[PDB]
Amino acid sequence: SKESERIWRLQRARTILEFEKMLPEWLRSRFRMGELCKVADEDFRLCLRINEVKWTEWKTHVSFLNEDPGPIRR
Amino acid sequence: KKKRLKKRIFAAVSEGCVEELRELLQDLQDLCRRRRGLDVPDFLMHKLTASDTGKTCLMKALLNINPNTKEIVRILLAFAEENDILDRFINAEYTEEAYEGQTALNIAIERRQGDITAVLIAAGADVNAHAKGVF
Amino acid sequence: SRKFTDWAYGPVSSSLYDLTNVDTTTDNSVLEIIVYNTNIDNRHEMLTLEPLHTLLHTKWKKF
Repeated sequence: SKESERIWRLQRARTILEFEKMLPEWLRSRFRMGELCKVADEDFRLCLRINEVKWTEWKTHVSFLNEDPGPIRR
Repeated sequence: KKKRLKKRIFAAVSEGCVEELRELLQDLQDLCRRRRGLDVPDFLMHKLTASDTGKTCLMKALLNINPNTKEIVRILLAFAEENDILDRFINAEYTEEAYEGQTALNIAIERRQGDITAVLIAAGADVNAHAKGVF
Repeated sequence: SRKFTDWAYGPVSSSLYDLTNVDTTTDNSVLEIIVYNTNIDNRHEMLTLEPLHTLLHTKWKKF
């Protein structure tokens, strides 16, 4: 207890990649955001991921990527 | 010849801080005086603001910061004073109905830029702007 | 970098990990080798990490 939560999560992971190997389709289920730009003038590649973060240790956030949206523009 | 002055000022306020903007700042007075008595605040505001986003030439300087950005405002506030349209410009709310009503004041608080905040208040901005939207 | 900040708008940032060799879309990625490998006593702490955790949470979620 207080450690079975981690080791059972492995036993979940034993199945999830097994269903990945069981389905050799074209994978319409996308599970990533394709061709989103990281930073370049040419290289707009390396499909991506989105999560959320939280509070304190504020600072003046220099490096952004978009004009502060939450969802997609339009 | 459709000069890219709206495109040029946006790339200027990000990194080309002082000298490239002021060479563009002299260009805009040449482009407004030719009509010799037009609707003056209608034309100069449209050449500082995109149609869809409604973003000003101040707020694009306010999103990305730079350790020269105290200069980028005082040059831009003095130009809005020489055409006497600073008041409608400083209260130019975002009108793209995503996060509409978020003004040029509202960027200065959230970016924690305290020094250009009191500069932005000293021009007489509305401190009461309601911001509805997608959030 | 392998991490980017899209937008801040206060204390609510949005994460973005690179994910170019991490998910099972190519041959022998890290997720395939972190599950199908013995001889490591430290696997159950490894999947807590952020490009692995929420992604494996997402792939179980949708199908």
